[PDB]
Amino acid sequence: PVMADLNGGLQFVPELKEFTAKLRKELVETSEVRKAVSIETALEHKVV
Amino acid sequence: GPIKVELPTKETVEIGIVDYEAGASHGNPVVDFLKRNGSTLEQKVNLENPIPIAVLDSYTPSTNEPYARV
Repeated sequence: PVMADLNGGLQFVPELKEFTAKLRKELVETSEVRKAVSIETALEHKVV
Repeated sequence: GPIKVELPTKETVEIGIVDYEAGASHGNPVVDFLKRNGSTLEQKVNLENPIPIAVLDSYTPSTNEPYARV
């Protein structure tokens, strides 16, 4: 039997799940903050 | 005006200020923001139903000179 590792070194990233959940939050948080801050800056400009 | 945080005892203490200053404008963006995002604290609280107290007759005087004088 042949065992081929086609895993791109992924196994050497410790605590992978937490690492992927952190990258996801850092991205979703940045998305949702930018959405909210841009919507409020538009509404402020609209009012003034 | 002051920005206040609610403490665990429900006392409020000052942690900063609102400080907005604009020239020519069509509106106050501070209050527009706080209306949309915050809730209004109303000191007045309506009863379930108004309680009639009285329907009272009174008269205005024949002359306004006494009130004018005092």
